[PDB]
Amino acid sequence: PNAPACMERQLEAARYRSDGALLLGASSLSGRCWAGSLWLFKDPCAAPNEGFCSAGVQTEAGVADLTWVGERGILVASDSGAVELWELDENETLIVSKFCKYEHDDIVSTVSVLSSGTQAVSGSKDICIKVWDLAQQVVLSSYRAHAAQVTCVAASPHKDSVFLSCSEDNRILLWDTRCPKPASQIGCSAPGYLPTSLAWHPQQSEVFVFGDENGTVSLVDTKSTSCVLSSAVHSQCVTGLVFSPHSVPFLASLSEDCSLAVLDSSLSELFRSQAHRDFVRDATWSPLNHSLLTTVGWDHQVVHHVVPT
Amino acid sequence: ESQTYEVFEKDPIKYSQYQQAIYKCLLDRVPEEEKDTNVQVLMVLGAGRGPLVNASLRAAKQADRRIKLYAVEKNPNAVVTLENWQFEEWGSQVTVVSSDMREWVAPEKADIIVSELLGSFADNELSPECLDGAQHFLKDDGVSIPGEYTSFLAPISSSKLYNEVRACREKDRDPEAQFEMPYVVRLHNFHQLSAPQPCFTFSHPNRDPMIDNNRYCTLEFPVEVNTVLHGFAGYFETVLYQDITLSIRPETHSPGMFSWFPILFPIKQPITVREGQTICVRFWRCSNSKKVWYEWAVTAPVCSAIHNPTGRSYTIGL
Amino acid sequence: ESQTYEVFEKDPIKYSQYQQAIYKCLLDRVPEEEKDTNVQVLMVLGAGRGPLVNASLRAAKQADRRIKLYAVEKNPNAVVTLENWQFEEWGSQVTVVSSDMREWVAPEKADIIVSELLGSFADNELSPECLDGAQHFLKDDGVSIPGEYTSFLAPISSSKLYNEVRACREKDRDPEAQFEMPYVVRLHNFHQLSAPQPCFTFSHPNRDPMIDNNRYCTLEFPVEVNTVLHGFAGYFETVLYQDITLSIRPETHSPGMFSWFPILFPIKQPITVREGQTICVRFWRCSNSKKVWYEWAVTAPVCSAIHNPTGRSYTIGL
Amino acid sequence: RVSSGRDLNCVPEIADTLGAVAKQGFDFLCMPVFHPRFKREFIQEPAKNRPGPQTRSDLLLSGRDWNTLIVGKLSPWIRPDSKVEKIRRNSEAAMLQELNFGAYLGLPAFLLPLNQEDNTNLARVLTNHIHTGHHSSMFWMRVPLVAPEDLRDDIIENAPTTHTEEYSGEEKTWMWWHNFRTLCDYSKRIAVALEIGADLPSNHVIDRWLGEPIKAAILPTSIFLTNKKGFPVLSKMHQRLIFRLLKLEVQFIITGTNHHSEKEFCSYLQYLEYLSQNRPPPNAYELFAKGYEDYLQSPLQPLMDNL
Ligand SMILES: Nc1ncnc2c1ncn2[C@@H]1O[C@H](C[C@@H](N)CC[C@H](N)C(=O)O)[C@@H](O)[C@H]1O
Ligand SMILES: Nc1ncnc2c1ncn2[C@@H]1O[C@H](C[C@@H](N)CC[C@H](N)C(=O)O)[C@@H](O)[C@H]1O
Repeated sequence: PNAPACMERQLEAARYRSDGALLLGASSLSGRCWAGSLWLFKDPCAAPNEGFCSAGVQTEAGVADLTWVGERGILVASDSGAVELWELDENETLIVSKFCKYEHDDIVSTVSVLSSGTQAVSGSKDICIKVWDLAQQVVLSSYRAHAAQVTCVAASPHKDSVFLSCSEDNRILLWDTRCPKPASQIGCSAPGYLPTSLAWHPQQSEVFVFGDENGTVSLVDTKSTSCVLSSAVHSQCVTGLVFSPHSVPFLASLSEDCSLAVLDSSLSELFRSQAHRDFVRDATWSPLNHSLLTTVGWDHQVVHHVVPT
Repeated sequence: ESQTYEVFEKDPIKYSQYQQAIYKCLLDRVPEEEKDTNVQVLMVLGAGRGPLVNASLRAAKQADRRIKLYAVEKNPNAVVTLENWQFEEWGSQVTVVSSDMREWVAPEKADIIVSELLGSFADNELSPECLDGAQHFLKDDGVSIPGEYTSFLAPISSSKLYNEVRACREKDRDPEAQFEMPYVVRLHNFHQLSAPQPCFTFSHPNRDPMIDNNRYCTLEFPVEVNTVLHGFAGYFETVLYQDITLSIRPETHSPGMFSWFPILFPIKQPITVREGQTICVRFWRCSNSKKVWYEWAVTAPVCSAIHNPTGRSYTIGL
Repeated sequence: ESQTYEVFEKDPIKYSQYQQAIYKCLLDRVPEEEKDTNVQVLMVLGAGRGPLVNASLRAAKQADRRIKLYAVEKNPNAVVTLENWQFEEWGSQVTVVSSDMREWVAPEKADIIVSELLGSFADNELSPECLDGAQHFLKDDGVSIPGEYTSFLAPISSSKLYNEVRACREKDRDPEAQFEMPYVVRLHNFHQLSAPQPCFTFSHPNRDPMIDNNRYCTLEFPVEVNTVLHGFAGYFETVLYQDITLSIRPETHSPGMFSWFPILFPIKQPITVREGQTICVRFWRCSNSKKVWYEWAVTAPVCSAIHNPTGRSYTIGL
Repeated sequence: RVSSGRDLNCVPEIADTLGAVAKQGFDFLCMPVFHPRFKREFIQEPAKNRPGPQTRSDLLLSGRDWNTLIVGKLSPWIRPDSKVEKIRRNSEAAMLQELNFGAYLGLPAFLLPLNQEDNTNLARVLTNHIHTGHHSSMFWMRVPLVAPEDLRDDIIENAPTTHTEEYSGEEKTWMWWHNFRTLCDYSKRIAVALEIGADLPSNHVIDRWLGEPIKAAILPTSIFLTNKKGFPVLSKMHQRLIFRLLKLEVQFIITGTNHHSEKEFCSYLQYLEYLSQNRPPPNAYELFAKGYEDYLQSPLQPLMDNL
């Protein structure tokens, strides 16, 4: 279907756009060739079958992370050190390269689109955080705030100059591009276990959740009583954290322990799935049916979960 | 290492012999009427980088028979070579197993077990122990390729090699340890004092209740010249299948086969031998829970000390 | 040897503690109503010359409960002592088993497993490995006596002991091997530089899927005096059952118990320590297919070399 | 002459990557032997039973190319000194798996990073690997001149960079190297791959590396300035250090992406080769003593012995 004959075993990302079409990211993390691919599935039940996709393209290196840019844009964090922008054509049958800018000195590990949707933030193993102008195809700001690999970058839902970043230097940084010294270290009470994932609350402007290398999920309020509230959700590191599209949002947590967990507002477990035979890499809630949740793993499984709301 | 496997693969004579032995065995197990109706379970035990897997495939195609291959390999590094070959070329026909053949829980029983676990003194890479462990997953009527191997010894005179061995004295170890261990060596400046005689023999499968791989052998070497005994040269011979053999024994040496150089068992003190006298040597294959080793001694014309008692200088890890 | 068992048996405190622990466990498994209606399967694993068998019998008689004893012993020499005791005194109540507890195929499952496989540094006689093998034939609700053990370490200053260790240099081995191995020693002329802290802990039964007896522990010893570090003194503590314990840790030392002297982990080079400084030491319990060993290093105030890497100087045979 | 190598953490196809690198003028390639993102599980089900080959086949290159053109790299997720026990255990198993694969390939050198103060368990795992068989391959310890915590931008308002001169603190990376080699009991197979930063440390910090076994110098593309013509160049201070490193005859490693995009990547190496060509010549003594550098001899006794 004008796309690559085979999609790579290690599925890295799953993201639903407004209409319900599924965007997939994959890398070959073994064998002769270590490359990647991007796929669109208007029928998400057909995923990961290559002959039943709406669109498909081969990237030169692996896909560490990706994000939708509006309704036709695909922003990619590459192993090459490049931040890539891809665009679905008029018919939405071809994924075409807009830009591929090699700005990072190591693997681009994390990418997030800012509130405006005209600017993006990238994090890398090169220890830098970059602010990008998507229209001008340039780096606006380069920040070396961390002292180790940058694990996660999460742009604020509504504040365009605000974003969160976490690193292997045990720092969780709150950013505000408006300040002369834009970063502020959010003290996780003492040293502790490294932060691995971040998710801004969709309603409470100064609230966010963060996952660690030990499997604990913690709930933070930027302006609260110093210490937070936590739950030991996983046996291994919390890879990702995704909030549901509901008025009262539920939080999906995915781990290297090969399980999925769905929690409530007070971090208590409602759903648990051991469907995956390898690492759970991404999670995306259906925009059409809010009780549905799709997960992708390194086991090459696209699993659709029926969450009990 | 990858380079060690690459140099084993440079010997075509070896695999052409293995292919021929597998081909011949396939025709004896499946008659022309059952040609493409019966599928033979073939297990390559210690598959390496896969040349024996390819030899088994070339043999099944030339015999026009059906085979289901298993490639057992303990070395995880070699498993990477195997799993890449499997995916790219072999397909579902070949099942790559990353396991010690002794520890492996087989899904099916085997018709033929193919292996190349032989050293310069045949059994010194512990082919007997390895194949004994794997014996359980072979069908009653099952064939082992190789079916048999025999080590051979001959007394040698060589003042150069005696000097070379002596020069292996190392700090932090018995000052005579170097004489109590074999050396793989392309013997050049030497003299064979008598004809090679068989030492230890192993047969596969081992159809006996109390299986014992321990051995004690006495060899009497008639010497027709005046000379000095400096050690014993070791060789081997193997029967892959029927008349298909491989040999490093000089008189019967497989032409163009450079996969094995001879072995040398030194003696701590040179022994004078007169014409008409017999050299008498005793060799023992020993073992415990964790190790296997050789012990040896010269009893005629004069005695030597028992070399490598309890494997104090040289052992083969199980 | 027979004399080694005879000196273990000279310590009454040890067996009176074991008897008491068995007695207490018997009352918790069998209530007064089921008194002489239910028979408890008790297995003495590493029964020796039988003092633990007699302790288990004294305990069953004092508790007024019914027991069926198994006496497992690998040492064939000790088996002769056992089989003679069995025939002359014990009778059919005691079943003498000449086997390694890890290899033994049990006819019944056990309610209680009693053992004394502890060294001066608790786990150094490989009690964990041995009991892990034997774990399968213990009933789900089954009790292991001892249930727990913990090793302890403390930094020591002793120029006499440093000189004693140094004097253990031997020919035919690494000239510093003597510093890379523990010594059982009744420490006399020494100075403890800080309080003992727990090092490695083991619990029986081991209710976890991926059982790992390997360990890595970091210990920080605050030093309130100026001094020289020459090694580390090792002790242990064990919980036989509930509050019934045995200890060689000096502060909690079981009164009148002389079955274990302390252990000494030397360091190749003496380390100067100033008042107010912390001594930081790292200990590792390592293992492979055939051996178990300790590795250790001092990282504060200055670094030492990693002592006994790969068990090159000292190993415990599996 | 100057021996040079290219450092990458992205090799989609090994054959063309090597080829492209050779075409740039480089003598060798520093690359991962396993995918840097391909985290592996050794204990827990179901992830421990992950199939397929664990990495690319050794058959992709000739034995000579593995032995002469490839320097191996430890995966960035391998953390033997993690405070998490599960991470520590998988990292021990992964470190051994990677170091053993490099041995299988017959790689001439293998890179390991000293990026923190505590590398005790990394040291233990490496000493056990050194004492397991032969003693050929080199181990290049990647240690920076200036710690990453000491070169971060002063952009965190509630955690400012220390403006107090800490003489001993500026020398923290040497003690990270020193502690590690002391622990590994001065193994001849353990050397320094010294990473040069944007801002050079104080002379005392540089002088500490005098006498240390430096076998490689890592030059990031980000430390280069741009001249009038738009080509990558170095500060006079940086040039001074390169000249000192050329006296030690180290191998130079170029890491990072192209930051001078209008030019070819080989321009970074062309500059390095120019500094190598424009270095002071050897005097009569330096010409005579050539080949005798750190070569130990017995002092001569013309009274007791006849020369
Ligand atoms: N018990 C064992 N389990 C599995 N493989 C074994 C065992 N013992 C030895 N091997 C393997 O057997 C192979 C022996 C090789 N010398 C021969 C490899 C291959 N047949 C060739 O001719 O290249 C090695 O790859 C060993 O790792
Ligand atoms: N795996 C094993 N299988 C059987 N017995 C063992 C095993 N390991 C150690 N033993 C025996 O356990 C005993 C340990 C003794 N130090 C104690 C003997 C006895 N409990 C006493 O206090 O005298 C020895 O007799 C060992 O032979």
